[PDB]
Amino acid sequence: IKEFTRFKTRTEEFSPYAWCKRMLENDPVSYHEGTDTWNVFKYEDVKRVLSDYKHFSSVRKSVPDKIKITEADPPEHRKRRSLLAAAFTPRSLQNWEPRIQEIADELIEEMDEETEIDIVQSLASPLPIIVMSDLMGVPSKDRLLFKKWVDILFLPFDKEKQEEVNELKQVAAKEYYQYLYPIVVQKRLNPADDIISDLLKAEVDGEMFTDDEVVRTTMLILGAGVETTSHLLANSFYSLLYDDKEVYQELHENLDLVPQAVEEMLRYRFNLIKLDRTVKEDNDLLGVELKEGENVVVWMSAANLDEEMFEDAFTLNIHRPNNKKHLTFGNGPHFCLGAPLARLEAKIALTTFLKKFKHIEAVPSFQLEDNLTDSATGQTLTSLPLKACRTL
Ligand code: HEM
Repeated sequence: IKEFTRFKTRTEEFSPYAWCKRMLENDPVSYHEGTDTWNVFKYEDVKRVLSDYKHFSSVRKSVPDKIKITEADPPEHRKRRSLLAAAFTPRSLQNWEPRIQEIADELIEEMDEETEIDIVQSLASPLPIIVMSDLMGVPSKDRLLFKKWVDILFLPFDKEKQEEVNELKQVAAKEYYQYLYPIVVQKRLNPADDIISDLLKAEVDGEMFTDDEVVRTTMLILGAGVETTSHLLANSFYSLLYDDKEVYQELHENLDLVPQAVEEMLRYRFNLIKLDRTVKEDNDLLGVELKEGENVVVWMSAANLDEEMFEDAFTLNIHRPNNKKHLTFGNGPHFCLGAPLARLEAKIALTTFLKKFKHIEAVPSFQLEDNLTDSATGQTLTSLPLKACRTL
């Protein structure tokens, strides 16, 4: 990432609109000598690379093998995805809503009007983690223990840390495994409505998981869904405090708008997300002769800001007809399997908050350049304080 983007400040990277703008207009398909990648930005072209597995492929450049789902095209992808999709059935999802609600209620009841609330510390970070501990079937008594390891492994470093992180991660990995494996063993014998039990009962094309593979699969799932869901929640409150005064009140008066607002956040405020493909059959299609083996990186963050697809692309507009056509969850066969959940967590989180709080206020003293740390998405809020106002 760093070797191509090169932002002078953390604030530039948290809000990279100008950079996306100028790439979309002045360099929509740029080669980069220093990393040996092509770089695609336009919406129609990004969508073509993500979906056309035949010309652009997910095979490229420990994790079970039968579940390296990202790293396979049709037709062997179908096997890997069906295997994992056993834990993400519409039945489970239906059951998850009330359990996601209770957790949201607990966290929001714990916030008080009188003080400044830190949204990252008190909602954006713990909700995805507490949620995933629940849907996994970790006992509530061990929830805080789970959170300790999930933090370290999966939440964007701490603020000040270095390469002794790699050692801290290695330990958390070892302790997580020690902790979870016996729960997997016990759910093999005595199953319940949770991801672990469903992964154990999964059979697809004569493949079943070992207990060890189930454990490593939960790490995959946490690794896919915690940083990302945390980031969406954080940036959703960021946007409500700084991008448009009125949007909060608007949602407060019409709670049926929350899902649209989530979609507009995925479009406009899920910044720097990108994906990788390798070329497997030569083509123009983009308007440059690409050869097999070259690395195409796509920048969905930018695609989501292409004026061709989105009217007033650089403006937070929750009423824009086609917000939901954003590429933040991908497109084509690899479309985020966790989208239903992620959309669900965000709707519940926001809705529950809006029901308790009529107004929110940004703290004048808040310096955005402090309070940002490096991550897989670019930068990410380590803190976000607000003042809020009870009832209606
Ligand atoms: C805001 C939240 C999230 C975003 C923006 C997001 C985004 C994405 C994107 C862009 C991909 C496509 C990867 C590719 O094409 O190479 C993807 C794949 C995936 N995501 Fe997510 N994700 C989110 C949350 C989750 C959650 C919560 C889970 C699981 C609980 C999850 C599980 C997955 C899985 C398994 C895949 C791979 C599916 C496949 O290759 O067939 N994600 N995600």
